[PDB]
This record gives sequence, structure tokens and C-alpha cells, in this order.
Amino acid sequence: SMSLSTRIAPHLPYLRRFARSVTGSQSSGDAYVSAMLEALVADISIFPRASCDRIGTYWLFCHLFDQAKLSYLTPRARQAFLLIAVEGFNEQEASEIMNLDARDFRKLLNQASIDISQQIATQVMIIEDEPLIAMDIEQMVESLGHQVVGIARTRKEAVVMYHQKKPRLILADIQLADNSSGIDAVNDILQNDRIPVIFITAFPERLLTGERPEPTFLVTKPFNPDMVKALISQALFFKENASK
Repeated sequence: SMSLSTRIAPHLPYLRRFARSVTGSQSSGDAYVSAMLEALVADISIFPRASCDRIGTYWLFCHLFDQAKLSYLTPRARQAFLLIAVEGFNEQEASEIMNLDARDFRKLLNQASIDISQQIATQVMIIEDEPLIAMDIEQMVESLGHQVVGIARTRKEAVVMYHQKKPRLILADIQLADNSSGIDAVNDILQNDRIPVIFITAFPERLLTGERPEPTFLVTKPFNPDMVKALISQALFFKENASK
């Protein structure tokens, strides 16, 4: 109940999502989460005893790896927007996580909003069979300034549409009509093509165990524009730095 592991274990799945979103890969993101657990073993008292379990876990993760530091991979401004838009913390929770005053944290969100607005708009292909979901994500992507080149509903459509339209980013549901894997479909479609993919699921924790190959970016349905905006922004940032 008070057991230190039981306070931390339920929050590791979502912490890997934050780690993957900040590092750019499962291998790098999951590695930081494991290193955090090793750090806690060396000195168990580094965990905050009066914080809420989830806030203490994220605070510790940022405390160990951000004063290769996290800021070298994703600037703190964009980390601040990730904590709100993806990890679901409020402004004070995230400020406590990043150990900052409200004035310094609000300045980070504005800088993050500036950096994203300077990003070049991309062409997005959506793989989604449910119309209400495809309608929603298509409207959100275009509202953020990006272009939706097509919506594939089945794997067969997606193979045709991908080679026909050659998108620069893919938003794909993990499950399709016949319970077929959207993850397998994207993998078969891309082959060695290095195209950023963001997967949509109602249960992201199932792909955040760290026990097997898992996606880097997970949009949670029900989603909201901030979540999609941040994850698209991060996918484009890592792709740009890799190409340059």
C-alpha cells in the first residue's frame, strides 16, 4: 500500500510515453525509465514522501535526467507542453515536476507555442476505419495547419494510398475493422521507409510495457488538439534533426 514499488509501478507505463516522446525512440525512452529505477535502488529516499505518487515519479525522472540530459534531446519548453498536452498534468503539477515557478513555466509554454508555429506544415495520411474518429482527427490535423492527403480505412487501401500519395507522416489506429493490426499494416507498408508514425489507441498502457517492441508516439483516444499537436510536433522535430 505504502510500498514504494506499488506507489511507482502503476505510473511507469505513462512515464515511458513521456520518455519516448522526449527521447524519440522506445529504446532510448525505456532506457531512461529503467535507469530511474536503478537510481531509486541506490538511494530509496530520493523519492518524495509527501508528493502524490504520479507527480513524484515524473518529478524524479526529470530531477535525475534534466539537472545526456533531457534538454539536449527535447528543449524544456516542449517538455513543458508535453506534460500538459500528452501526460495530462495541470500547470502547477507540471511546474512542480519541472521544479519551476509559475512565471518560468508559463514562459516555457509560450516558447513551445512559438517553436511549433515555426515548424513547416506536413502531409498526413490517416489510417482509421471508424468514421467519427477519422472525421475528428482529420479536422484536428488540418486545424493545426497540416494537410491530410487521404484517409485509409483498410490495410489494402493503406498500401495503395501510401504509395500513391507518399505522405510525410502517418496517423494510424492500432486496430482496424477485422481486428487486424494497424501496427503490422504500417510496418508492412513502410518497410525501411523512415516515416514518422503516431498510433491511436484507447489503451496506450498496453503498448508501454517496455517488454517488447512498442511504438514511440501514442495518441490516446479520446484525443484533443493539444495532444495531437504536441506529438506531431515532436515527430517532425526528430525527423528534421535526423535528416540534417
